[PDB]
Amino acid sequence: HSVREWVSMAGPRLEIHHRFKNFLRTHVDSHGHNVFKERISDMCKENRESLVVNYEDLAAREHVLAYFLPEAPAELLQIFDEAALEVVLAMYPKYDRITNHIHVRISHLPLVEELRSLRQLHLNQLIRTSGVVTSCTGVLPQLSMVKYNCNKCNFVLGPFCQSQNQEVKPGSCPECQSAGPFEVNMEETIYQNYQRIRIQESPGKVAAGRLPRSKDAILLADLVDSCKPGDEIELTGIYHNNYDGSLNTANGFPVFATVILANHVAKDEDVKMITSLSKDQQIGEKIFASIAPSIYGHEDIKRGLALALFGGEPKNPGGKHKVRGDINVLLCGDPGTAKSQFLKYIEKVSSRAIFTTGQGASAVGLTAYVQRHPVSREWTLEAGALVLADRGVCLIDEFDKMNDQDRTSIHEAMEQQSISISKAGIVTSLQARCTVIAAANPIGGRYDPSLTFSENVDLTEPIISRFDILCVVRDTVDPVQDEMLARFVVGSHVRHHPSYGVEPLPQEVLKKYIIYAKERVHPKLNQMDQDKVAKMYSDLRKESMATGSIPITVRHIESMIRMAEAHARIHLRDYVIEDDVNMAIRVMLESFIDTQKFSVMRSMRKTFARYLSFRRDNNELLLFILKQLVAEQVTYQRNRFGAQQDTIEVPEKDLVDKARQINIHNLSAFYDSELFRMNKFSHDLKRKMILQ
Amino acid sequence: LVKIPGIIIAASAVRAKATRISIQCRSCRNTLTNIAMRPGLEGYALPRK
DNA sequence: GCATGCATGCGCATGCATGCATAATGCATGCATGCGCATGCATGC
Ligand SMILES: Nc1ncnc2c1ncn2[C@@H]1O[C@H](COP(=O)(O)OP(=O)(O)OP(=O)(O)O)[C@@H](O)[C@H]1O
Ligand SMILES: [Mg+2]
Ligand SMILES: [Zn+2]
Ligand SMILES: [Zn+2]
Repeated sequence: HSVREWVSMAGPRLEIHHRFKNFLRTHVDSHGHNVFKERISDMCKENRESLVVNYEDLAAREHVLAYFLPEAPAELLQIFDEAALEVVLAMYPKYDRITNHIHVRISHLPLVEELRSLRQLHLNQLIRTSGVVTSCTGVLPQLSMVKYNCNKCNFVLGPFCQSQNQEVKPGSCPECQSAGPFEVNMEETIYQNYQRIRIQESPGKVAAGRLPRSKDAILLADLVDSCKPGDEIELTGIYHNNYDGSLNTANGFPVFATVILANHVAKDEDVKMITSLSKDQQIGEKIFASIAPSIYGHEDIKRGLALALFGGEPKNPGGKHKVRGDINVLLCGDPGTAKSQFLKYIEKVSSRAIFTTGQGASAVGLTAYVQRHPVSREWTLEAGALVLADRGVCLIDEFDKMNDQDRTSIHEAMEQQSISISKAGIVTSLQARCTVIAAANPIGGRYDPSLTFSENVDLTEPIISRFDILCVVRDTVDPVQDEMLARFVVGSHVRHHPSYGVEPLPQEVLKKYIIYAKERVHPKLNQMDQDKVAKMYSDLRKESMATGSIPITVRHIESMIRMAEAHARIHLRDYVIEDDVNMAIRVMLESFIDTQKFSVMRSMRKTFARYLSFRRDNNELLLFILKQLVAEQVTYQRNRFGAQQDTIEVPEKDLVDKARQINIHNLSAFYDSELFRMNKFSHDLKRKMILQ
Repeated sequence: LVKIPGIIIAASAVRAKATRISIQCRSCRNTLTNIAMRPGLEGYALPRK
């Protein structure tokens, strides 16, 4: 006889029920503790409805049930549910008021083949698969214990159990003996949670030359909404045919359709630690060095992205004057400078970050529209990436390639911080409180130092004016820097084969610190110094007009304040002090100067050396001087000789003179500094020379 | 009874739905009047005798 | 005139032609709209 035939009869049913009850009551762990005791207790503490059982323990304790389990799942699961309900109701008597049924789910199993191997042999069996979710139908109320109203009299027919295979068709009304019709009593019916899922093979495991295959699954009761589309899951289920409509009859061959019915899915002190890290005096440098571990160099960009991530504070006196606190970032770089890796890292770190590209065929669009979704076939209003990132970050790649509509939408979202829609009878305004970070390339493919930033970029001045921070990444042949970058790249390639800052914080710790600072830190400007700010602003405007190009405006000051707030948010300071103000001054001055052309940039850099030297390193400046002299000598050698020489040498007197011009008189510490050795410089006193 | 927020994206045209109906017999032309319909999206089945 | 016969008369059973009562479910068709394609018009540079 078949396994299910022996299962059906009452004798072994009751015997197996008693065996399972004893297994539940007597099962203990490897340490002697009653597993089901603690399990049912923690289930009781939250009023849950499901119980989890391992096939390994079930096979170890009672082998016959484990053997019969794969080839007769439905009846055995029903018996186990009855036994578990009896045991639980014995433990606690109140569930008759709360929950009248408890489900039993199998957790572990011997792994079963993938979606390709499922064939006729696996029908009506227990299987376990792994796949990727592609769609979900939501939550649906299915019938259970249906009550029907007669339509001739008004009698209420008793509850009928709704099986998953066929619909319930009542025979006749017990009183008037009518044959129909009947309708469902909506008020007295009981309902169940139902959801449908489509699963596709993981693209990495598909052999070359064939395509991934998909199958459908059904989740019920507590399993609903346990998976998001695009995730990777593992199911334990029943491979089924016996549902009405599976046979193809209207035309074609007699082909059956298969469906899987699933029953399991397998995918305080921190505040004190945050405060302790804040107590450390150099937390700011730790955070600055913690950004983008995989990218070498570009320390200024990481420092700016720190403020961009931490953000500021909006201010709106009354309902009249709105001032944002989001610090936008724009990057312009020559090819090969890894602009996109920064955006990828930011998306990885940020809790809510949206990524899109202006070139085309983006997964998420940049404009709101109303459409019937291709997958769910529903009439939806799909807002752009700007709307979806409320209090989040929006990332745009290939900023220049955007067409007219994208530029218009971005301008509207940046200047008004709201998106207006008038389409298909729908008129709306949606909030776009988001921070914008963008990357782009110059017009000719290479940055021109003799032209302004606006002349080098395809964008317009109004769009550029919105961004608080502008960064320029220019590629220049430095042998030592190129050597280090190549070393890092080759090391990364070798490592991933299949066979200044003391210590950066952990990524999860950084996330927790960011969340805590955003939630509970609100620095106050009650200690600002207006005299110094006003004097510096006046002097900056004066010398900008003296040079005669791109004068400063009040907007920059606002950015400074925001940056100051961001810095005060880094140290968990509740009040703004002079250090944050000076750092924001340095950042704003660097951003403003870097956008000028050669002569103006040089003059401004020379004149404003006082402010730009805040918390700077003298050794770095001396290294810059040495690099400039080395570059001059190398250029002269290449132009005259026609080829480079084997050695580079430079007198110490020129370096000393330039340091005196910058008011530096001692260089022994620079000689003993690590920066001197890192660039493979040497100093010879026998000739008073520097060799590289 | 539930309370729920949302945003409206589509609204169909206003139509007519019956709450009281009356039917007539083919042969003797007798009438059944003032039959109450149910509220909501629910239908009604005519008698056969 | 009294004794007897008896054609008439009445009520309840069965047999047989007409007549009376019953009574939802499953399958097909046209309207709305997505998706791939080629022609063609209009707009730049
Ligand atoms: N400093 C760096 N550290 C690590 N990798 C780098 C660095 N600079 C460049 N790369 C590598 O250079 C490659 C260039 O590709 P990438 O997408 O990063 O370029 P991009 O700057 O976005 O260029 P494009 O202007 O063409 O969009 C990448 O594989 C990146 O890892
Ligand atoms: Mg790129
Ligand atoms: Zn009835
Ligand atoms: Zn009639």
